[PDB]
Amino acid sequence: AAKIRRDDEVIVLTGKDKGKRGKVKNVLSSGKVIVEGINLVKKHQKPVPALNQPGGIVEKEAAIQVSNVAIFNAATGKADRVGFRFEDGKKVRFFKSNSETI
Amino acid sequence: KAKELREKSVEELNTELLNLLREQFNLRMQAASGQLQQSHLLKQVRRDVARVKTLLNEKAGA
Amino acid sequence: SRVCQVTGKRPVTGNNRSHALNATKRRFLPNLHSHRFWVESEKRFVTLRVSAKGMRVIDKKGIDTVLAELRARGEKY
Amino acid sequence: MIREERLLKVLRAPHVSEKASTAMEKSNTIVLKVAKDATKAEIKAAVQKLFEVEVEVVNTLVVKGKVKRHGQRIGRRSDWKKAYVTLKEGQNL
Amino acid sequence: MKRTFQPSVLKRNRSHGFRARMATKNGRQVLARRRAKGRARLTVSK
RNA sequence: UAAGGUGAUAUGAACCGUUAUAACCGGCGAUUUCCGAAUGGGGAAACCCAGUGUGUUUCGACACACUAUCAUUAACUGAAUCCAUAGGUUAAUGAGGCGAACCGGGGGAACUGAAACAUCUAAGUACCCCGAGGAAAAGAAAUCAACCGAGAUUCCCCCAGUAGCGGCGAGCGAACGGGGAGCAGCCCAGAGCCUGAAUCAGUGUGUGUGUUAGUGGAAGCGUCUGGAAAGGCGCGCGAUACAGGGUGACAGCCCCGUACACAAAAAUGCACAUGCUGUGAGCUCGAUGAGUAGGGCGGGACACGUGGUAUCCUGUCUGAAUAUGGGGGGACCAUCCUCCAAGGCUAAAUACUCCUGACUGACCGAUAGUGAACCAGUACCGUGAGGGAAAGGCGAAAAGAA
RNA sequence: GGUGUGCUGUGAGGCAUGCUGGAGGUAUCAGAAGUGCGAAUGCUGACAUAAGUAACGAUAAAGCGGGUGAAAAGCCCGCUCGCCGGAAGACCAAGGGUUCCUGUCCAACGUUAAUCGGGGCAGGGUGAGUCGACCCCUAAGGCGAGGCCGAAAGGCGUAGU
RNA sequence: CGGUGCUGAAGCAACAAAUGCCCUGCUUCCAGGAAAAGCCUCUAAGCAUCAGGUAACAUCAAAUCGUACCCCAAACCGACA
Ligand SMILES: [Mg+2]
Ligand SMILES: [Mg+2]
Ligand SMILES: [Mg+2]
Ligand SMILES: [Mg+2]
Ligand SMILES: [Mg+2]
Ligand SMILES: [Mg+2]
Ligand SMILES: [Mg+2]
Ligand SMILES: [Mg+2]
Ligand SMILES: [Mg+2]
Ligand SMILES: [Mg+2]
Ligand SMILES: [Mg+2]
Ligand SMILES: [Mg+2]
Ligand SMILES: [Mg+2]
Ligand SMILES: [Mg+2]
Ligand SMILES: [Mg+2]
Ligand SMILES: [Mg+2]
Ligand SMILES: [Mg+2]
Ligand SMILES: [Mg+2]
Ligand SMILES: [Mg+2]
Ligand SMILES: [Mg+2]
Ligand SMILES: [Mg+2]
Ligand SMILES: [Mg+2]
Ligand SMILES: [Mg+2]
Ligand SMILES: [Mg+2]
Ligand SMILES: [Mg+2]
Ligand SMILES: [Mg+2]
Ligand SMILES: [Mg+2]
Ligand SMILES: [Mg+2]
Ligand SMILES: [Mg+2]
Ligand SMILES: [Mg+2]
Ligand SMILES: [Mg+2]
Ligand SMILES: [Mg+2]
Ligand SMILES: [Mg+2]
Ligand SMILES: [Mg+2]
Ligand SMILES: [Mg+2]
Ligand SMILES: [Mg+2]
Ligand SMILES: [Mg+2]
Ligand SMILES: [Mg+2]
Repeated sequence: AAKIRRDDEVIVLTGKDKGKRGKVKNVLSSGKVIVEGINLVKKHQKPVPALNQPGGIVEKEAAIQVSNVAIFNAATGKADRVGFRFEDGKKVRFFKSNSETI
Repeated sequence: KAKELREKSVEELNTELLNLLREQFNLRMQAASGQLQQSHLLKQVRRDVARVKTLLNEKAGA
Repeated sequence: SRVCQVTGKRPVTGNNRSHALNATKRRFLPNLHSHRFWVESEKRFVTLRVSAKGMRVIDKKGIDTVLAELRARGEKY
Repeated sequence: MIREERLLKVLRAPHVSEKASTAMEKSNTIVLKVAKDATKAEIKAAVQKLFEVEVEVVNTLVVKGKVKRHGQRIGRRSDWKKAYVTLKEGQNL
Repeated sequence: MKRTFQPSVLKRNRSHGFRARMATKNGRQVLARRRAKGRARLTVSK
């Protein structure tokens, strides 16, 4: 019943990364997703003597609201909305624009 | 699990119950000594002990 | 307690009214007495704590009829 | 006897400490965390069966849990029973 | 000076303990009120 | 139902799962230590100590089950004392405790008002006690009426602050009758004939409709400002969906929903139908609630404070008639009218909300609103009953400062 | 909302605007009020004053050397001195409940400083046939099958416990 | 540098002496000084081969809970070291 799922190719609708595309790394329970290369932050990670891991300014992907991304319909090269229907006995997703099953 | 276990007799499950309990006891000693890296094994053996005792209590009634 | 075993009479509350009509709470106790009744059907004596009116009831309805109702109500004797 | 299913539950952990170590190498005594309701009879049978050694005598004591303070809230650790199990002279572990 | 509270856990339990409260109907109403209020400690105890 | 999961502070670790034995949600099961009515005995609640019977044996022991009281029924026993009875034992069934209000009953204040105060008021209130149910109680005329009639009970609006009661003070305060909500009538006190025929209950079955998880669910882009667009401007589209919430500022068309259309293996409510079991309908002829009605004395209840006081209840002492009879119509009598007490049962309209869901607010917005927006009946105070707080906001995102 | 300024009305007030603030506000005409505070020895919170004032809790008493340390009158070690010694020593019960021991830390707590502590954090520590409890037995007393009594609740009490 | 290890002489007599012990005694007085069990003994019912008792030896068992620390005290009762 989730429209945006892991490994989907989405395009960002709002924010500083508007218009950029990427793949959904993983979905968080709070209704946020992590899209690789999207919404990067510079975290000041401090060193830990356990593992002797040094500090440094690391760039990571920050979680983004799932309503701020839309699944990317490569057939039309635009964002699109997702619907649901049963093909044989299983629920599938399809693009709202051209009713093509994802 | 819980399906191969149902295909066993009452006396066979009792042997399987002791094996799990001995297995569970060994894990506690390893976990206490700090030699157990796979801590997830503790919950596993604890859950299937519950599965065995569930069937024994079921086969007792029928 | 002060309850007649035959009629069920029990203490009731009222007022003492003086001449100036001052009202103070009081009770009216029943005229209870322990009395041994000879039941001929059993050739035996049965003692009951009855009011004086209860004895009038017994000599009118008969002791056996009264004893039948006490069993019907569950009271022991 | 005592059922083995019961014996497989009374022993919890071997207590490790400085006093436990010297008791092992000076009096041939092991120190164990045992179940709260374990008796000296149960502890003796369990060690002789599970560790396959001969037990001389068992001494037990109940340890009272400390009252710690997590941040701003106060808590209390659980009480547990400690057993001093003396083995025969010619036994190892 | 000798103050008023001279503690003794035996007298404390015999006077305000749980079984003392459960003995009479008035003590049981005390427990009822404390359960209704939601007290964490009904009576004196360890 | 699903591609994500292993409750929260709260990361991490070790793992699980991804087309269906991950997880999650629901039905039904299983497990369910100890205390607590606590029920084997005891006890300073969460502990101590048993008894009996069994299954176990590695003779150290071990496992399980049972063992409270009272009530009713039954069986067997069984004194003084011949019979008997009391008593005793066993068995079966039931009960006990808790819970916010509402309900019936048993008891029942004072402050206060009267500008003091005793009758009176407050008030049959607060409170205590007992009992019960989803409601309870009441209820099928020994009722009213007025010479015309009505036709059980309960609740609402009138009647009416009237008639009355009242140190005739303070105050208390109807009924008749009318308009409404709701509407239902039956049984025993007894035989017979017919008979098991209406009816209800129990227990199945089937059908229908709920409830307990759910499924689908329309339609937008461009540009400007800006950290960010849902805003401005432009041009579109949906609407049985412009309830609402969220999303980096204010979104019908981003998300969750919403209108609408659907959905149950299993349990369960309600209806129906049907089966089983118990239950007995109909007719004729009889019967018609006695220490009762009434009375004396003392109280109480009726709006009615004993007054000229009817009516009702009864602690005490009495005591009828019994349908050729009896009750009532506000002292009482006569006449007339009307009803049939001393045996019961009975749905609805009414009262309430500890609790569950949905929705609403010219209700509050952190000294407010619950005492408690926060780990609050907590910290703290008290021997105890009991009392009882303070304390919300980084940011869009921790990007929480290497 | 806050904080200034200017203007304006007879007044309660109003308007405009700089700065702050960073998301709501609301004309007009009506409607409804938890509608206006300086007083109530008002209530709650905050902050003053006295004032860097009194006090630092027995007049048994300290001195020095060394150590540790960012820092030593107070800690550690040493040498003197002083005080208690029918206690200011040692040990139980009661009561408390981890205050015990080791490592570590010094914000707060300690009436000063603190490297120290009964303070914070972590770890450790309580071993019983003979000690105590439990157990057996009873005292005062409690409860109390039946029982007697009592409007109810309950009271008393036998066997017992 | 706190402590740890090893070794180890004499280890007697006299006198004094308790409010402690003998003493739950003795003496004396009036105000006349718990209970029950353990323990010893006696039989009834009953049991009489038995059972049971006494003695010896052997063997087994003795569970559970408390046990740190403070006590004219900075840890208990006094809001306080
Ligand atoms: Mg030993
Ligand atoms: Mg011990
Ligand atoms: Mg006392
Ligand atoms: Mg009991
Ligand atoms: Mg019990
Ligand atoms: Mg006889
Ligand atoms: Mg008065
Ligand atoms: Mg009066
Ligand atoms: Mg019910
Ligand atoms: Mg009724
Ligand atoms: Mg859906
Ligand atoms: Mg949609
Ligand atoms: Mg969005
Ligand atoms: Mg008249
Ligand atoms: Mg007529
Ligand atoms: Mg508040
Ligand atoms: Mg505020
Ligand atoms: Mg408050
Ligand atoms: Mg401004
Ligand atoms: Mg003010
Ligand atoms: Mg003023
Ligand atoms: Mg001041
Ligand atoms: Mg001065
Ligand atoms: Mg001065
Ligand atoms: Mg001074
Ligand atoms: Mg000082
Ligand atoms: Mg110095
Ligand atoms: Mg501490
Ligand atoms: Mg110390
Ligand atoms: Mg200081
Ligand atoms: Mg400390
Ligand atoms: Mg009794
Ligand atoms: Mg008694
Ligand atoms: Mg000790
Ligand atoms: Mg000690
Ligand atoms: Mg001491
Ligand atoms: Mg001392
Ligand atoms: Mg002192």
